[PDB]
Amino acid sequence: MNITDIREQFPILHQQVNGHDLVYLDSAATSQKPRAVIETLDKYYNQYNSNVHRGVHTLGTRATDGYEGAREKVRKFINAKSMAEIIFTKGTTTSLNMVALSYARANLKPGDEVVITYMEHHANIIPWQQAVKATGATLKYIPLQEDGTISLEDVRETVTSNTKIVAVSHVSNVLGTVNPIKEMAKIAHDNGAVIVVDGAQSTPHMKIDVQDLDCDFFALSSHKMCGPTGVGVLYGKKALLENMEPAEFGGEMIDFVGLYESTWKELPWKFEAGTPIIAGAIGLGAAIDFLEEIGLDEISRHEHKLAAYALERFRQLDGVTVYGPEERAGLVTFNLDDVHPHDVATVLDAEGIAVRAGHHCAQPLMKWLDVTATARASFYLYNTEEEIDKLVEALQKTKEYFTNVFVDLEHHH
Amino acid sequence: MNITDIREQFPILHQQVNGHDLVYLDSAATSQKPRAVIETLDKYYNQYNSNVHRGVHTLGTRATDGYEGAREKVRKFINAKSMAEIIFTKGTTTSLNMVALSYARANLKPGDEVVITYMEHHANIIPWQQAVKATGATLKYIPLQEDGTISLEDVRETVTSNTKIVAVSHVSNVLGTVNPIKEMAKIAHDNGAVIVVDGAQSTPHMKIDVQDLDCDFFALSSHKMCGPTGVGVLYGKKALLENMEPAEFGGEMIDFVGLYESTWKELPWKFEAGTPIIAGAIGLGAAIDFLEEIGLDEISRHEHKLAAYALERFRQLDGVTVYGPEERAGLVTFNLDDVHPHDVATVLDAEGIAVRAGHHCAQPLMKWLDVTATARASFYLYNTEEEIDKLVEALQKTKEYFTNVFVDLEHHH
Ligand SMILES: Cc1ncc(COP(=O)(O)O)c([C@H]2N[C@@H](C(=O)O)CS2)c1O
Ligand SMILES: Cc1ncc(COP(=O)(O)O)c([C@H]2N[C@@H](C(=O)O)CS2)c1O
Repeated sequence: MNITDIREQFPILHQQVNGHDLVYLDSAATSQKPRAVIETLDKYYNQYNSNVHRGVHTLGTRATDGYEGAREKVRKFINAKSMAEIIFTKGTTTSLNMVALSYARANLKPGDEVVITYMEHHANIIPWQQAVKATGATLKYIPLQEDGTISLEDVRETVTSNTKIVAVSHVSNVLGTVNPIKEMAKIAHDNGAVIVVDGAQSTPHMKIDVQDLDCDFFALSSHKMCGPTGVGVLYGKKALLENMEPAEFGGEMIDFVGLYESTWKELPWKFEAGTPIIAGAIGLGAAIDFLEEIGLDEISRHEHKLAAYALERFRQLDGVTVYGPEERAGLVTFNLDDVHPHDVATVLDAEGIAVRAGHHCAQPLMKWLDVTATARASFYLYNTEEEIDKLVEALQKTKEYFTNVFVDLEHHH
Repeated sequence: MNITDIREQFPILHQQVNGHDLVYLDSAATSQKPRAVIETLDKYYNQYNSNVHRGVHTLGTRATDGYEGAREKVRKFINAKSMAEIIFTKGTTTSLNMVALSYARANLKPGDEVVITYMEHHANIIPWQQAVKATGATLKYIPLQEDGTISLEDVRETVTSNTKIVAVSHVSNVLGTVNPIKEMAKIAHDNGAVIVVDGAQSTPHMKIDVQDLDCDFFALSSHKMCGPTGVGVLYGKKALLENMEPAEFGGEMIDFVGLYESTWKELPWKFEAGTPIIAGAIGLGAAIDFLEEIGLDEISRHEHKLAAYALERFRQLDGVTVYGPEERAGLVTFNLDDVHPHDVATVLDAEGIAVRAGHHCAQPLMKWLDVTATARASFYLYNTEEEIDKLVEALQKTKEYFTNVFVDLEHHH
């Protein structure tokens, strides 16, 4: 895996911000795209765009083969058994809402539980809050250990035979924790529950095998894995999708439409109402071809290296706290002792460095961490150790800068 | 309006299919894109892609300004009063389902009516079928006159003081009828109802002014108006959106998230859950800039010319029936007397000509027309009279070809 050659493929990395080379360390907010993906969208709109399915003309057939071809690339990429289990959506958030609408609201009754965890992103909290309110069921939280991991004993304790759904992040977008999904799916199933896995932050960065995980549903976003924005996937075991009703209705997802009643198409098209995200899904297929050619295991190994290097270099800084476990995905969320993380992010952008500040859509987690906000540097296959040196040098300079503003503000007062 | 110069801007038009120049006459299934739109997506992914809102770094701010800037272009384009009334969705079909979920299901009770029409597309039928079934309300249909238009007396008759929602197409994707939306909105409102307008086929082709129409909601698709796929808009009057709950839940559309309860952001972001369709919405803004520079009124006048020319030349063909009224948008749906429309479409694609065959997602309408399927040629700003001559010449050749296959099949038997 050669990082110079990989970087050459991402035009956006080769520019300056505020007079400094860009150092983009915000791929957990979104990833950048290689020329293979952007040129795939260009070739689609330059050469073969047309609406898909019922192909009667040559560009229609080409577009259709492109769109359904990308469906097959996705199925192979996550090791699903069938294309019928691969639904294109506009993103992880929509995929999780479809499960909460079409599965949870159809299957929960008073006394049923949905169990989630304190580290979940909002997209894997609010749909359940709403679905339990709608059905009179109960929402429960699995507690965290003090390093921000989950113990399977806590899982066993929290999940009961009234639990119908466990929903849990594969990888935390804040802590970098990789959760024990395969063993949690066993506990869910032993209790008569399904497990819903939020794979938004795992799928770009590590190999996903839904047969090995034995997850009932798995949601992911293209924009985080070198693909176009506005596109996602919901995977669900075929036997569960077959018994779920559509979450929206329209053209393309019907078989017969009468004045008052309609019947639906087979899977996966039952869940794809209206003209689909044709260019975006084909560009997500090109992203997958791109990542597979590099190797997901090579990408994970590179990120392990960057994360171990980052945590070590963060520990060399005084006055900095890093949240979450030592063993982790390719991101670091942190605070400088005396500086608001928004000011940290603002100053780092003056040195060309892009990180994020805020709650990262995990308010209950920030509460658990006893903070109101954090800063986050997150990595991907185009980032390097030198970029991490630049970050840790700028955090040092940031600390000195703010301690000097303060020291000299109180020689004023 | 110079059609040579406009055609020069659409790379996809300049190729051959089956050894003939392409003649694309299927823009009602989807439109082709000018270089200004494709190069807008390229510049986004080559230069300033980043996740949007809470901008702390320079590419983030640029992406955010791009995305919210396109929101303002849309508001101005349909003459909405406020950006709070412009919601980005993945397409017309999703926009209409959001109204059926968040407005209709919250506001219908037994004895309430939703009134639609026999010419509606499935996307403006099935969400209502489902919403009335969910609430025990009643669905009614406004009848059509024999030329496929709607009479306002029929509207007055069908809409009553129990009607809460009238939902109706601005322009029919099959008949080419332009419905009297402004006068229908008066009748809805006089009866205490809201009107939901499906503008998928009007917005690309004619000026839309939501203040003049006084529609309560209006839905449209980018892919039909020179923009990227996977993107749409729901407009709704601000006072109605303010009282509607979100149709999906997650990050970005909240203000506070506790363990069990959450509060939502203000409009429009209350309705935009998760990372939005950032590239697609910015490319929809570039499509709008493109169409506005040509002039929507100039585009409508060009299509009036093409439609009047087409209907006249179709009447010169023997054995061909055209459905719908003389005064119409830029499309013609038709059947050849003795040939299935799928075979018509297949043969026309052998001569480079792209049209569609099927029910066009309007099964109740095909039933009303007493046919099982139709063929459809549909026009846009890059099509010419010469392309219409090619179509009518190929339909003539198609008729002779099939009458000769038949004549000589029965000199065999
Ligand atoms: C673990 C996890 N789950 C779900 C989501 C929502 O994904 P989206 O619907 O693509 O915005 C995310 C998103 N979080 C945002 C972030 O971490 O900055 C951008 S992707 C995520 O990280
Ligand atoms: C009048 C009318 N209303 C709603 C839709 C659905 O729009 P989409 O959600 O972009 O597929 C359509 C779609 N009909 C398809 C067609 O006519 O071929 C492609 S756009 C439409 O024409």
